[PDB]
Amino acid sequence: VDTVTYRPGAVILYPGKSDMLYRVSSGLVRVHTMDDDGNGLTLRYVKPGEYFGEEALAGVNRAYFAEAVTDSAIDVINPALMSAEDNLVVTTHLVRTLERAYESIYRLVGKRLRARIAGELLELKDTALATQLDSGETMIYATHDELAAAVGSVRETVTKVVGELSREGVISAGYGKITLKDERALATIAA
Amino acid sequence: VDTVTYRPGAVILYPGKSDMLYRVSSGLVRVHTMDDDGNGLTLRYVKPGEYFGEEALAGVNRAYFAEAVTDSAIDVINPALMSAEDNLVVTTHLVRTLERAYESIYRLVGKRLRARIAGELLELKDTALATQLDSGETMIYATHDELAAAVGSVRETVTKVVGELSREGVISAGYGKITLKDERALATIAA
Ligand SMILES: [K+]
Ligand SMILES: [K+]
Ligand SMILES: [K+]
Ligand SMILES: [K+]
Ligand SMILES: [K+]
Ligand SMILES: [K+]
Repeated sequence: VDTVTYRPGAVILYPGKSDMLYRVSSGLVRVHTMDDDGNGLTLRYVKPGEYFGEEALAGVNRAYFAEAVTDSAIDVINPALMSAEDNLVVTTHLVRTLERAYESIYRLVGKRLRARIAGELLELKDTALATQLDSGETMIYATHDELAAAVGSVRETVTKVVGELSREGVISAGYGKITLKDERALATIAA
Repeated sequence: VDTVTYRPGAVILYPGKSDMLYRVSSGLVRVHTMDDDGNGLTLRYVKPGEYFGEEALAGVNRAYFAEAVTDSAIDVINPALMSAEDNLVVTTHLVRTLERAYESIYRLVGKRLRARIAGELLELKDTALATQLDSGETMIYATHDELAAAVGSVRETVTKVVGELSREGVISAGYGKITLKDERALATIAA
């Protein structure tokens, strides 16, 4: 139906009653909440082609926020107007999204923070937060606070681990930027 | 289509290629995996009326196990044979299941173990693991190892917390059984 643009950091959906279905056409969206200390917790990143606000399909309310991470173009969809073919597409996306939620759970319980940090950097490599340097390396735009929210940690501990991974030579750390110097080694650490 | 019965502890689905869609008609199923130490991790309990094995809809493989917790009757469904009306039902269930996955994440990151244990007992109150004593209290059949897998902890720490909640007078602990003596107080602890 209609496409709306949002600037970085703008809220798309607040917790409350459901309404329409949304799809990322371009950019990057973050579904998140707050913990009991006010610290953020990212539930998932939503890449182009992926849907959010699906609670509209079930009429259930939404308990999360959705915000634009980068400049983003979002398509707004009416669930009733959708055709059966489109419904199959959304269903396929939901299955994949639930599979990613279960992987997030497994990793929260079963992986050390360095493994979670390494996996998250590789995930962000295929998003709008990533750019290719002249060296050919991938650089990710993320602060240590944004990483902490994505892996369920706190800034201070993420900073320590970024320091360790820099000393191991697998990343080069910057100011709100992290260059992936050895993506094979990152995959090994992440597993 | 067809309905199959499984005894307690029997494996319904192994990790591998997807096939059919499954629904619990009676009983209780557990979707789970193993961590890096061999310890179990429950992803969710599946109650009567709820679906599992949805990866069949998307043709993706399954990375989890599904097992019968109690004596259970499971309906096997062919995704292609399904009608559009049935597809809407499964889609609604998926949305709710994803909402429960996100709540699981939030609680793993943001809640202390006593809060997670208390919330889980109240969740199991409406399952086949629950029975009503003559006193009117609800009793749950669960070992401390089964609780640890449901809240992402280890047995030894769950045992300590069960001891604390017993001394606070909110449960009465038994051998593979826990009686909910004060469900209001449990809800307060869980929040
Ligand atoms: K750790
Ligand atoms: K930073
Ligand atoms: K390592
Ligand atoms: K704790
Ligand atoms: K026990
Ligand atoms: K408390």
